[PDB]
Amino acid sequence: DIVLTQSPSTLSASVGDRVTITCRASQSISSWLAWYQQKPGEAPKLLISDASSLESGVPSRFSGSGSGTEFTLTISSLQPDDFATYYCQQYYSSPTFGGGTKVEIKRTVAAPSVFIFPPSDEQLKSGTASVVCLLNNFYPREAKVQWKVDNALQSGNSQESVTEQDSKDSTYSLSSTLTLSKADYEKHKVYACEVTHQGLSSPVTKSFNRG
Amino acid sequence: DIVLTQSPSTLSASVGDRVTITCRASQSISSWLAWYQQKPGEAPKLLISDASSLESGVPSRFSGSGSGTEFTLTISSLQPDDFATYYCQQYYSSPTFGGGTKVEIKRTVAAPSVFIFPPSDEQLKSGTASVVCLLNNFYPREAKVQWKVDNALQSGNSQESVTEQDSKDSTYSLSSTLTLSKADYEKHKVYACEVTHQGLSSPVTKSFNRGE
Amino acid sequence: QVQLVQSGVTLVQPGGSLRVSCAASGFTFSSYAMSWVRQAPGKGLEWVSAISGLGGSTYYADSVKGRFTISRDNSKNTLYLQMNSLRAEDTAVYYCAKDHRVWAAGYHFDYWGQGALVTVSSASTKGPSVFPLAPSSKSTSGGTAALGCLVKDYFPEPVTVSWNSGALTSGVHTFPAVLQSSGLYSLSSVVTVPSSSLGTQTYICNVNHKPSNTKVDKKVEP
Amino acid sequence: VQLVQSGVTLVQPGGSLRVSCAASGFTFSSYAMSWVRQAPGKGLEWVSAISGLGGSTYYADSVKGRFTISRDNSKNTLYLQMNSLRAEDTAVYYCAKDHRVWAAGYHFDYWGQGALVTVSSASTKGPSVFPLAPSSTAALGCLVKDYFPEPVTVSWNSGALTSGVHTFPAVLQSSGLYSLSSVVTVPSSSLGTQTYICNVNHKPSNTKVDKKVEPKS
Repeated sequence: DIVLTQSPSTLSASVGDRVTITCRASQSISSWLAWYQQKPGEAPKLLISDASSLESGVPSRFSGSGSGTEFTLTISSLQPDDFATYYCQQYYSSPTFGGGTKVEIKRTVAAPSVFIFPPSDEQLKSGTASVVCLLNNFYPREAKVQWKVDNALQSGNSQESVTEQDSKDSTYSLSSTLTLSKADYEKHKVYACEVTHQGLSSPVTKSFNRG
Repeated sequence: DIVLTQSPSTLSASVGDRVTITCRASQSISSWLAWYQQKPGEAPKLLISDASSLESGVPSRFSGSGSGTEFTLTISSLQPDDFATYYCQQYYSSPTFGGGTKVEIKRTVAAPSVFIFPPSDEQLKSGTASVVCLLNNFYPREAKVQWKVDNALQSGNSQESVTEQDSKDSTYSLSSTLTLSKADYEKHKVYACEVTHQGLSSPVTKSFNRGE
Repeated sequence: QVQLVQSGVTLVQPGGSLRVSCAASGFTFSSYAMSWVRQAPGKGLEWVSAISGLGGSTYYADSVKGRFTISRDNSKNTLYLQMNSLRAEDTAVYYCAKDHRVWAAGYHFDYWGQGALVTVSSASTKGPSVFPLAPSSKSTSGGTAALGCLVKDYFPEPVTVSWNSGALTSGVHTFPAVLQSSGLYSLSSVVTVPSSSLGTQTYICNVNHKPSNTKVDKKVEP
Repeated sequence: VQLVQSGVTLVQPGGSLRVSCAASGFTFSSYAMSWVRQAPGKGLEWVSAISGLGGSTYYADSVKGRFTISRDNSKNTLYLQMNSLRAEDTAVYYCAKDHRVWAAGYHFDYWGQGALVTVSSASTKGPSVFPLAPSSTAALGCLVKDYFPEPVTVSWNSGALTSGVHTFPAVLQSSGLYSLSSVVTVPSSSLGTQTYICNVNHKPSNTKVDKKVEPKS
């Protein structure tokens, strides 16, 4: 069937910036295509139809063009209401939605605050151990964090979650949870969390000793 | 037993910059500690002993300090010969080496060149398919590359490699290889490679259609 | 005037049967052609099935074709999606929509329903375990000491967490829940406050879990 | 005051191999020697130690079972007899001498160049050369697949194109078969008028194949 692809997954931008997204598909769907807008937790809203005709009630700043395989959505002036995840739908052969293009606000570059927290004592009684690494107040959202236990990399046992930008600081915050059995924990004495981000030239590591 | 840890694994620095690496042991090993130097493909070289006494034939700029649990290696001025991997060793217990701190000169930001190649036909004749995604001429060194097949992430089937910094341009190069069976390749039509790097404001993706 | 009112909330078991009711009002029903679209959590939208202005021709996706059924009533102005033999892959937010321009001719969609969540986890609902995050150093090496609260082994979503009965609104970060191998959700919430304030103030997080009806407050101490 | 390890060595699983570290230019028996191994892309690891006199031998927990260290002060030579080899034991082995302490401690100032030991146990086979065609400045390449063992030397037009050339490090596959990739970047116009041929020289397999690169549709 037909599956489209989008070049920017997360596109950093600011207010009043000219923004262009490319939604190029595999096959030729001709002039029949549509672009949508989905805010988080909100139902998707139709942005544009046939890639040429604008749906009514949509602000005039939005425009779209391209023919055949190549398509481009262009905004001359960016606005606060215009920030949402963006998908493009083709109905020509098989209908499907892309990965989506989320747009954000990158105004400065900041260094992540790093805090490492040991497993609590009440949890130790359960037989399950969780170590928590906190990164606070850092944009851009992109970052890379590695887990090192007694100088050993751990893959597959780490889980991560990201909050949305707080409107106040416009900074993302990330949490990493490492879950392992109690025994594996008492065998290893030293636990370390490594943080690699744009704000810091040198990747900063926060570690602790057992007990 | 006892294992020590290093704070900077990769430290971005420049010539003549004051550099400090911090190595803290789990237990208190007092004053018995050593620091080493290893250049690529070269044998490990002794930097400092007992954390206070310097070896003969060694440049005077390097110094070390700290007692008990805490230790610090400080270089007042960095030199072209200082870009190599550095480890810390404690003789109190089990001979043990740190993760190491690699020194690099990628002060400059470069945009990665992205080129995506489909598997060759002879390889298809072999019954094995390999798609190659190329990142060229980029520092800083940090990067993240994800494989997307028909808007679907692929994990575990990717292998990656990074070249060393070139002396002339000071740029690192990275390659990612996705290997799949003939059937698994032919079932899925579109193959895409997503590149995430600092140089680019928007993470750039290059893709191709099978048999195109 | 077009309004679509979806089913509020739903939960199922493995291979279970469930009906989704999507009410439509404020506009001609039989006139347009309707369709359902599901969004898996943290995933792009996925087209499921569609039904015609008469209801004579139905269309389904390859993955959903076996055990799913879409249907419509021109009289009660109601769209029903009957789903049988459910699996975890089908766990998603479902939306029923209407055609944008074409009159039962094309697959454009202008108005979507608020959405109905369907979860096929089939795990017993149990109270969350609350584990405090001890402050790291008493010394303010970061300008602000950080402390937190960890919720583990709770099911199902959601869980709401407010500090000091809402007294601490600022500098609070509530991270999204994560799926574990055990299939039981876990969430983490943190706060950063000045170190001097550590001795004089007490920080308690109020964990509210509706299904197991478990509400426990846990103070953070080193 | 120089040490000389074994040049090159190759083995099989559970196999036996001797690494000989020659010592010269300074007094031997006076000091205590030790072995230290370095796995590719990994930190150093302490293997075995022997007292300067030779009365006391010391081994690591992982290696104590299957390794044996021995010395002759007369020949000024250190032998590491390695038995029951495993894939984890594949490494470059260095033999060192003491920095300050005299047969009392395990400091190291002067290191040997290293002796390569490989326990991969794969049949030596010729590399498969697969060309990578240009799109549409443009990039083109060559892929070496399922080759064993190291090394593989890569040259363009028998080395005519030295500039703008990148040879990536070898990678281990699950099959235990190495694979390597080499690329070059040249202007878009020069691609048609010039022919680019990659030379892969593999000595153990005696495989020398030259593969031309063409962008065809």
